[PDB]
Amino acid sequence: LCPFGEVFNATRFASVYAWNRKRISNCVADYSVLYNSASFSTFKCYGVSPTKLNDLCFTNVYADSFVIRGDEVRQIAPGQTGKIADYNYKLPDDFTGCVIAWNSNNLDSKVGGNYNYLYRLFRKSNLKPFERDISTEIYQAGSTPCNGVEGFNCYFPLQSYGFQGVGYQPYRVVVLSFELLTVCGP
Amino acid sequence: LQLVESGGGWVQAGGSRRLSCAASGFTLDSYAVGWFRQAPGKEREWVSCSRSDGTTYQSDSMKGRFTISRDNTKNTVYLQMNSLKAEDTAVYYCASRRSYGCDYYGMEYWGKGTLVTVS
Ligand SMILES: *[C@@H]1O[C@H](CO)[C@@H](O)[C@H](O)[C@H]1NC(C)=O
Repeated sequence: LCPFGEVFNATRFASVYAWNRKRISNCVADYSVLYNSASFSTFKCYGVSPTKLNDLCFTNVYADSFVIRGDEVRQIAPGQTGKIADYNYKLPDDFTGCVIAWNSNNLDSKVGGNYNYLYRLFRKSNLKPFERDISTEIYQAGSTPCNGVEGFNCYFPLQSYGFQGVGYQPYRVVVLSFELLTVCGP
Repeated sequence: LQLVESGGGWVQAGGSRRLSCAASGFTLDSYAVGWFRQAPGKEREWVSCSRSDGTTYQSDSMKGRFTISRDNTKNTVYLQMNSLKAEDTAVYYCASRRSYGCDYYGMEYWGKGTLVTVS
């Protein structure tokens, strides 16, 4: 019953700084079908056993999705640090859920759709867990104000991925967050 | 918990000098490290940043004369200063924070500084 298809099988994914969230409620999910899928390079769960997922019920499941580099997939995990974890998409230390990643070079790179995926490069502070920042204000690195323009010691905050791997290649990522204060296994 | 600058001293104008920032009490693998400077009577100025992945960005003011670099093995961050002029005279400070990049207002740890005087 759970519409994971719209999430995993969308033709374009979100940029990581503007990561997508879908709320999954009032349905049945067969997690083992996903876990056993040969398509995924990464399928790592935290706070729950991957096999026991079909036995559990949760209040809601949130599916967050985006594209990053293969060598950034390690940052989508509890307790990690780096450009992605700090400034784009942050998991909490006590994360309960699964992180699924697969190579999307043929869809997302210049040999495929040649999509424009971006990331945030500068930020005043690290993101809180599951916080999202889609602002495009000029970032002030020095003491002098930017006044809305990329002048002296001022920087546009986003940059497009090049993808030029596999560490350099685009990976699509789906994070499943399991909220229990509706969505069960078969 | 500690940043210690060294390598300061007297330089002749046009010359070079390399400052070092040694971090102890943590590995800077997850920390941004920045160099700042304060000239007498002036506001503190940002000089450059070495991100936690080794990439860098630096102040337009320096006209590409300084380059920052890091060596996580020695847990040290360097500032290579070239073509020094008299207005580069200042106390140079190393600073860090647990973040990918630096920030002028949000640095979390500071060294005591080291003086660089250009003739
Ligand atoms: C996505 O599409 C493939 C077919 O290419 C299908 O086998 C898979 O089950 C779909 N994923 C989901 C979550 O429905």
